[PDB]
Order: sequence, then structure tokens, then C-alpha cells
Amino acid sequence: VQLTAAQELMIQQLVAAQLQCNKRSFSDQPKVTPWPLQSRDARQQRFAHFTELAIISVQEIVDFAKQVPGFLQLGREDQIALLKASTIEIMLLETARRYNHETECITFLKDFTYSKDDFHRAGLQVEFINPIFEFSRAMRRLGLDDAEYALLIAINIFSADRPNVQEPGRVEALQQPYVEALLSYTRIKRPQDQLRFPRMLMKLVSLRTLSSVHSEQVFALRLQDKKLPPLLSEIWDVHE
Amino acid sequence: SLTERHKILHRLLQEG
Ligand SMILES: C[C@H](CC[C@@H]1OC1(C)C)[C@H]1CC[C@H]2[C@@H]3CC=C4C[C@@H](O)CC[C@]4(C)[C@H]3CC[C@]12C
Repeated sequence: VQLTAAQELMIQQLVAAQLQCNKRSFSDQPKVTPWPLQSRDARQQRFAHFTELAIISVQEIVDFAKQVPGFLQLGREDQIALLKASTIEIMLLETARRYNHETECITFLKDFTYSKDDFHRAGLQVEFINPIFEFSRAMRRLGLDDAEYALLIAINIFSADRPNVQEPGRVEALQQPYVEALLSYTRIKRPQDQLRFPRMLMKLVSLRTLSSVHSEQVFALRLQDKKLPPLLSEIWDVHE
Repeated sequence: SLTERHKILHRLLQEG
């Protein structure tokens, strides 16, 4: 088979919207605390560096889900439920896509790169850091491109089982068109390797575990004097 | 409920 004129147009839609939202959030060397280069002003700045950058990421994510056909048709409640659970997973998807194997560094922007030790320095736990870098290598092992990532992130946003969804059955209906697009896409990309599509979905399995680990990272974060700025704290902090 | 508990997030969804 082949891509339907519709699907193709949709896949182009997503890849383009993903490009524009990125430009609209990171085309400006962010106004965030600069990475130092020791003391408690870098250990508290480095952490601010990541935290402040993550915020922008949340804004890009929200901005891009608004472009995913079907997303705006749900209710604001469900938009929050969905977005509030996929932010950390979507972030790790992006972190993965932006991973360099030869240098083992994740480069967020141009002249904005970080090593594993940068993450440690930044305040994060080895418990969290290793799993994300391990996930990043697993991701490159699949050799995903821009269409597949866009598609995998869409599929991710529409997870019916996310906590507090009002219209799961509806969220689920919204997902399927994208799964298909990926199924048909992968069939074209490596017809001689049918199990490559399931290896992909499999990454969704790991993004949940990562999401749990990250929560234990939040939990432990708020055991130190490290507090998450308001926006992050909303989506991640446990508060009445 | 999920809009009040998440004010800033709610705001991002409406600035569009
Ligand atoms: C996972 C990690 C820590 C999250 C923890 O809750 C804390 C304590 C902030 C955060 C720190 C800065 C983020 C990155 C900042 C900017 C971007 C740009 C975007 O195109 C794609 C996303 C990307 C690369 C983010 C991936 C996730 C990163 C690495």
C-alpha cells in the first residue's frame, strides 16, 4: 500500500507545525540564567538554567498540541489532563531526538549542549539521568526521522488512560488516525522489517517508567531547597 | 477542577 493523499498531507501538516512551533519558542536565545563554569551559585544557577529552559519547552509543547488535529476539539479539562501527563514524556522524546551518539551529549539548541555530568551538576539524580540517556540510545537504535517523531508525539498526547481524562473513549478515538499514519509510514520505510513498528510503540512503555522515575526526581527535589518555578510546579508538584 | 488546579497551564491554552 501507500500513503493516502490525506495522510501524507496530515504528516506534512504535523512535521511543519512541529517546525514552526519550535522556531517560535527557541529562535531567541532564551532569557534564562546562564550556565556557570565552583559554588552554590552555579549549583543553584545550573538548576535554574534547566528549569527555566524546561518552561519554554512546556510552552512549545502546549503550542504544538494546539496544532495537532483533533486536540482543540476536546474540553479544556481533558486538554489539561492530557498535556499535564505528556510533557515529561514528550520532553524525553525530544531529548532523545536531540541526542548525539559520538559525543553522548544532548543538545537542546544551537550553542546549548549538555553532557550527563551537566545533568548531575544541574541538580538531577543519577537515578533519573542514566535512564534518560539509556532511553536516548534506545531511541537512536530505531533511527526515527522527523515524521515518525511528530507522529509518535501525537500518538503520545492522545493517551486515553492518562489520569482524570473525562472522555477517554474520545481521546482514544483521536489517537488512532495517528497510529495508522505511523503503521502505514513504517510499512513504506522498512517493509522488510515489520517488527520495527512495534519496537516503536514499545518506547511508549518506557516513557511511562521514565515518567515515574521523574516523579521520584520531583519528590526528591522538594526534599532539597530546590523548588520548581510555578508553571512546572503546577504540572509536576503534588499539591492539593 | 482541572483548569483551576492548573491556572498557568490553562492560560497557555487560551493565548492561541
Ligand atoms: C528532563 C530535564 C529535567 C526535568 C525535571 O523536572 C526538572 C527538575 C526541570 C529537562 C531540563 C531542561 C529540558 C530541555 C530544555 C529545552 C528543550 C527544547 C525543545 O525543543 C525540546 C525539549 C528540550 C530538549 C528539554 C528536554 C527536557 C530537559 C532536558
